[PDB]
Amino acid sequence: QVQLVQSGAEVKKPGSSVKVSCKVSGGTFNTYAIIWVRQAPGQGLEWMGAIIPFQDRGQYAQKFQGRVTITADKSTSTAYMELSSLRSEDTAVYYCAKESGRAVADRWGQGTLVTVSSSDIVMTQSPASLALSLGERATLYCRASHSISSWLAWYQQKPGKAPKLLIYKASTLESGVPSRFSGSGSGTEFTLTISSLQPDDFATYYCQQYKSYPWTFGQGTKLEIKR
Amino acid sequence: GVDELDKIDLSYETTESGDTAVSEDSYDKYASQNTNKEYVCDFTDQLKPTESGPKVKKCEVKVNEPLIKVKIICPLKGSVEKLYDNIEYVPKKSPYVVLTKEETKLKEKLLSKLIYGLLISPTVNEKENNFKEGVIEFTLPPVVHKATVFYFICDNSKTEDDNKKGNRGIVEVYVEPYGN
Amino acid sequence: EVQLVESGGGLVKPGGSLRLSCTASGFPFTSYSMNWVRQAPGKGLEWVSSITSSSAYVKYADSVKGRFTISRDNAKNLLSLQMNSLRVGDTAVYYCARAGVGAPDYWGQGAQVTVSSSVLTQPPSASGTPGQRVTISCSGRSSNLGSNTVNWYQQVPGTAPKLLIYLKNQRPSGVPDRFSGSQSGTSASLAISGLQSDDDADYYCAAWDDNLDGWVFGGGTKLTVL
Repeated sequence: QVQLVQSGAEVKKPGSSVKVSCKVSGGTFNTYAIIWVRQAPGQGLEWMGAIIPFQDRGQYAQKFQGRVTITADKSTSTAYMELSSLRSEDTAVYYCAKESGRAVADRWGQGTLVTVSSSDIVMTQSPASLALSLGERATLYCRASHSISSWLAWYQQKPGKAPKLLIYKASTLESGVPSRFSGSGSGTEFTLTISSLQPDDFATYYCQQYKSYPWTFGQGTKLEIKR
Repeated sequence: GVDELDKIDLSYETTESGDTAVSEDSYDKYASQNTNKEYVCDFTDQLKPTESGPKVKKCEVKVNEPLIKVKIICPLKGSVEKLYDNIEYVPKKSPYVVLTKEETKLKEKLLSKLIYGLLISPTVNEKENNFKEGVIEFTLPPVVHKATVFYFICDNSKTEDDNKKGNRGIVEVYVEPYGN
Repeated sequence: EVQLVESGGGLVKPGGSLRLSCTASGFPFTSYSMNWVRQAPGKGLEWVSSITSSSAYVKYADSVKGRFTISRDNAKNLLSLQMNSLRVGDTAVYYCARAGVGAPDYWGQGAQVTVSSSVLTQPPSASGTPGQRVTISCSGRSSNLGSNTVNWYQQVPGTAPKLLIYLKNQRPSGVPDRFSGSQSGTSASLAISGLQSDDDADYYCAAWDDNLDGWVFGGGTKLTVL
């Protein structure tokens, strides 16, 4: 299957630049979008930009415009994200991701830690945390400030790992996801339900709209075991 | 741009996989049948309902030389009883209208506003140049300045016979620059 | 269960008129263009006219331009050919033929029309003993075979042409694998393996011609099984 390999960690001084690589092996590189998403320590996911390599031009979020460059070398099937005028606030793990013909980013790199030391759809997620026992029904809510039709995805993020796609198009389970996961909702209100909790389920879950760039994430629901 | 507001559907959105849930790394990818100046994508036997369906059949048309003629064949409903009852093609107005990838979804674009100087003849042999009759055609110009990728769809995945399901056809026309 | 049934044939005086009709069954008539091809007694196939599904584009052969008019009514699954200022040269069987992905794939038995008071090159003859692999060649110009795939028909005398090869090398369902066709430049040929007496008949190659804007046929080749 497809595998995305990113460059090693990097420590940078304030004001300098950093370039993170992302090598795609397996699958097709030139006609599918490469995404770049970062995650500050203990924070949520934040879309930065994307690129379809054959176009040789990237699209960017306003926050980073004038400050970031996304390139793609088609000969090596390698995408790059270069971020200048770094800050302590730019300290984060930077992920590259790829869409695979289903609109959603369903293939993720391992992430690259960068430490700096000397009218957009708003997704609202509840509850912020949820403490339940095994065998119990879990229900996570997610609201979009503007209609997103059914272009909504649900990610599971374990500590130290990258987001793992569980449900796309609001209720389509990714392959390999057990049936106890289910998605629902259309328009502005969506739900993720775990019919009977299992040990592997306890993690942090994010919803994300992919109707329109800039892709936006909810602040996640930490679902942990009850004492 | 005007003339586009009158011929394309700005609200249309789809994906390469459609509703098959097949990622691109599991597509059955294959190249067009290229003979001299004519590159052909023939789905006549690719989309029949099969046990393992739905599968995705992607025909890759790669062009880096001038005056190439692209022919795409999509079987009609009724051509074989039961097998293509629910077959569909997109865009309905092919090849005048094609699909291009905007962000990460396929949306409608006028092919004449994408590859300038293109030639679309109104007829294919004696037939109309439209999937309604089963075949579309267009001839690329002597010069193309920028890389261009656009798609056609011939989807039989909604057709069901026995417990078998049809496959979803995809054509990708990747036109690399040529002619300087 | 696709069938095409012509009517209107008969004997016409030189200079008179005649309306041919063809009624279709078994397929969505609104999804298929239609043709008329004629075969004079003892001679070969000559395309006459074509009309698209929606009647947006009609095409005629110069043999009949000015005198013939093609039309259709899809509510009546009807195809029609008005034939004016007729001549003895117009004496022929008049087949109505549904357009295919290549050459017309289904033909009617033909309306006999008697008026009484640029081309593909085939060998006139071909022969072989049973079991052999015989070859029938076909050559044209760059306006037809240089830019259009070849098609092959088999006609037993007294019946309509039967499509064997379309789009260069594709076989209609029900055509054995022993029939195969190849094409290169302005040349092409048909290969018949396991030759049997059931193959004794005439064979025509057919391709589109862009200059003429119509179907062109070969003069035909008679295959005798020895």
